[PDB]
Amino acid sequence: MDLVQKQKSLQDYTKSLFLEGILDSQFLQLQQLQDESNPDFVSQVVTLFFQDSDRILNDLSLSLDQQVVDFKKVDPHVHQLKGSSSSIGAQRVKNACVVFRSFCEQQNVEACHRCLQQVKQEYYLVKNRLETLFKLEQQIVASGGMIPAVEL
Amino acid sequence: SKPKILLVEDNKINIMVAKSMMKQLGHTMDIANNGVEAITAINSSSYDLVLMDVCMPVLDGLKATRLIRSYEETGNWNAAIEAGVDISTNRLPIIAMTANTLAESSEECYANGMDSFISKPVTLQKLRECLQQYLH
Ligand SMILES: [Mg+2]
Repeated sequence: MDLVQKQKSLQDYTKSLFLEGILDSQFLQLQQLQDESNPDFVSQVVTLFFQDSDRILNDLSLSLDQQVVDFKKVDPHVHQLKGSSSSIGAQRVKNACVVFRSFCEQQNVEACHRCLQQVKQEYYLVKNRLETLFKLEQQIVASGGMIPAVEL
Repeated sequence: SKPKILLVEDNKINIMVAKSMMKQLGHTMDIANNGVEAITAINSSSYDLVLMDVCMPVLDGLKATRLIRSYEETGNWNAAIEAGVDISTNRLPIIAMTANTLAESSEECYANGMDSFISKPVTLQKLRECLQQYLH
């Protein structure tokens, strides 16, 4: 319940995500945009990311299960996930999607199944870490503490 | 007379991020989600700047830009009409937003009539650099 240690732990946790490559510097852009004029901005953008990506992953899963795989139906989903991940700084999801697009180009169905599994693993990882980040922030704020603003 | 800006982008996450960045820079934008919507907006308002995503459904930003340039040259939308677009001397600055693929080189943006480009993901500094050159 030490708020100073909670805040230091939150900084260290965030730093770990960058070191591990789960987030890249684009995530910091989002944190920089969150201020008194835009108070829950990061969580709002990330929640939209999860809503959209949940839907894309379910659509992609159906498309790869079909008897004849229509790759013109598949690629736009991989493209959208690549773009969304890039824009919130989910670097490992983005990189998995880059590889996926390569195997979509080559029409390689077995490789695509493997790529889908990898994207899901990376997506669930970054979802877990970001949900936890917001939980830690909310705890501190509800206890009368504060998250210092990213002034980078 | 605040500058009028049009953002053309199909990805909703990309829109939310670009909107907040532009707001912090002191600007609001109209939003179009594909090239047809861009042409509809451009036909009905006079913009000072257009930020044009390259890859979009229905009509992509490269074709949309060519059609807008044809309109600027001839004074009508007949190129757009022939290309299937439904439609009811002051050159628009059009800035591509590109996605790091072979299908989106800067030279290709230029070859379809775009003036400049920003490499995605959009950042505050990339937008700032662009606005300081193209908005007065
Ligand atoms: Mg697009």
